Amino acid sequence: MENFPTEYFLNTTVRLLEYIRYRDSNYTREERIENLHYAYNKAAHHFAQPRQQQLLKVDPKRLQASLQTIVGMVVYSWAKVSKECMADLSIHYTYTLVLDDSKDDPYPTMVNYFDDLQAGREQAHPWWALVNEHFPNVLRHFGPFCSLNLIRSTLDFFEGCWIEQYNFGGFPGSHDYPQFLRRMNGLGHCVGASLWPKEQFNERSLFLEITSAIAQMENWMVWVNDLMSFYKEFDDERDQISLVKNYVVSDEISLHEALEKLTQDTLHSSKQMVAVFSDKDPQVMDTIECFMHGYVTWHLCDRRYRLSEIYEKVKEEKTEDAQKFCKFYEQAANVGAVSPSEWAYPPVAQLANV
Amino acid sequence: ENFPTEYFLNTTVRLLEYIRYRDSNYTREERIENLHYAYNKAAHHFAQPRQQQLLKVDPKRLQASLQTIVGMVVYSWAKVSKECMADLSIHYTYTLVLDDSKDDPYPTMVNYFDDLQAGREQAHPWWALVNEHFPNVLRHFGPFCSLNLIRSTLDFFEGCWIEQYNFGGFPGSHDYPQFLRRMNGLGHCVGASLWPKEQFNERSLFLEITSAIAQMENWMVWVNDLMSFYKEFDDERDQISLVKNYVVSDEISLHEALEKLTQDTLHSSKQMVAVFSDKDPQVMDTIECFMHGYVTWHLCDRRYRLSEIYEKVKEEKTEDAQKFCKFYEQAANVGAVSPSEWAYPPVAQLANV
Ligand SMILES: [Mg+2]
Ligand SMILES: [Mg+2]
Ligand SMILES: [Mg+2]
Repeated sequence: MENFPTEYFLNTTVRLLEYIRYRDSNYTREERIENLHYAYNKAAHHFAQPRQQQLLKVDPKRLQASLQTIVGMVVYSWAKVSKECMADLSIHYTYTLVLDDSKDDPYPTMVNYFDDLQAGREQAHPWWALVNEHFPNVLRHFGPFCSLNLIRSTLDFFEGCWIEQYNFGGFPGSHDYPQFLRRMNGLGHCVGASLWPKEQFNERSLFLEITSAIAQMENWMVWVNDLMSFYKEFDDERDQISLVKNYVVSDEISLHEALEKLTQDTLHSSKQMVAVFSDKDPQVMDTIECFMHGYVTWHLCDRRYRLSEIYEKVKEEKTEDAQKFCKFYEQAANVGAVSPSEWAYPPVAQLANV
Repeated sequence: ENFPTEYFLNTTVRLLEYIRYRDSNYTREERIENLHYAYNKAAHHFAQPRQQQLLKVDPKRLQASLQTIVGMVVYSWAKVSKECMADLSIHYTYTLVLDDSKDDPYPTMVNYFDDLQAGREQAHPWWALVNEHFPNVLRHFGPFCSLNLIRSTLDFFEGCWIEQYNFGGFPGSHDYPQFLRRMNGLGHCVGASLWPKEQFNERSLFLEITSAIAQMENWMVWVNDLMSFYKEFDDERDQISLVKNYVVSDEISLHEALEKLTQDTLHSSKQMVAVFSDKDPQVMDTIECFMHGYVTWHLCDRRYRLSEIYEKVKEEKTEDAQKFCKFYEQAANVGAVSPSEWAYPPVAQLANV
């Protein structure tokens, strides 16, 4: 496995896109830009505040980059939620993304977690201090059940980052470890339940569909990301513990086999995703369908994933896949390719300095 | 419907035989010592007026649950201190009192986070009691393990909420069954509560502890799904079970579901030993003891009425009814203990006083 399985990749991707029913939609480039800037502007103002500036140890250049990656992700996948919602979620998911920048052992700051929590004293760990303080702005858009899911998944996430600080791919033969870990820092339930604002949905009325959405969406969302970010992560010696890389270490199988395990779960996930929801409430299947499409557009458009390289390579090849891929790609670009100068400004730093 | 008394025998035999069920840790004297210590502390706790007032539970059931839990803890957390067994017994008794309950959480969970962040007592009486008591359990652990207990308990509360809808998942929702089982499984709570900071160093054994939690989560729940593949059947409140949901969600026969479970269970057991054998001795010990005690407890405890089986095939000359009874015996040798020896006085009696 010296070269990238380009062939195999293009195929799986095209399949994924077909299974999910990837296709044109109602978001218009004008609307995308409207939201991108709204969400970005609110967040940027937030992170530019002195208190946030002070407690969130992050290289500005990176905070800037992360915020933009997150706004884009939210605005493109949470298509049916309100602008405020996109903004508030953008702030939350930007906090979670930023946490992977800390080597700082949580232990000492997590020693009085529960006692402080129960007492109502600000957490020792600055991340929690900021996140928990801001949480209400996200939580207000949801009902009690969904809120609990966001709260849990975020706590889960904090631990997942803790575990990852050990750059540990699992003991050989620890088959349960890889997914255990992936699920932990996957924020699956956060994503899954944040898709159902109480302004547009009734938690109690759609409890079974929402729950089922969360349950299924958790895996789809994470595996689609593991697959998409598999091209950028291929020749990157820095990223040592990914789901695929851990399957290799824990299950004791080849990278190809692991990559195989992933695609099968991903494709199967996609199939059942559509199967279960097609005939369900229209408004639900819509949010679901839009999340998947936007989530894939976002992966395809954001440079972070360097997929444009996969495109420029097979750009001409006359294979069904290669052509099926290139078509889909252009699809995304027509609505997903947007210069940051159109929405992401001014820079967070600039707002912070003022 | 008809209970797979035949199939039930089958699987049970396979596992018991593979994992090699053999509880030889602990002496009956020691078991009774702990049983009564744990029971006594808990019983005094639940008998308190405040607990008596906020925890809506039929006394007869609270009494039964407490005993089921003390036994579970004392028999599986063999290497933890007496206090630890007790405090854990109180925590897991709170969770059990919930596990078999009815009451929409929604209204009381409406200000969960705001109250939490403010430090105001939760609206839901269960949280009000549990969160108040939590420190007694959490003191026995380090920060990492504590986080795992806190998370898994929160997860559990949601799991019970979901179960109140008696929903086995939409047909074709393959991910739903395990999603749910994991939620109300308390896997991480169990898994991390096995490593008291008095006997272990969270930082020194982080990788082993984490791996233990990761693997133990599934073993623990699947072993219970298999063992209780009897008392949860006909039962109404336990209608939506992992196996029963596999049937509804994966659209397969009860046999296929049951077959799937054993495959996971056996494979889990396999890798459990594989990964840990050559690891720190003290770790493999806690792990090995939990598994054995956890199985001893299942064969012996009432709640799982596996008795109405030793005596329903104590005549059937099959090998499934003679492999089942070969163990069911071997177990009650050290695990069969009359409650009159440890569980007294009754919680109610302590409460009335
Ligand atoms: Mg349960
Ligand atoms: Mg069960
Ligand atoms: Mg139960």
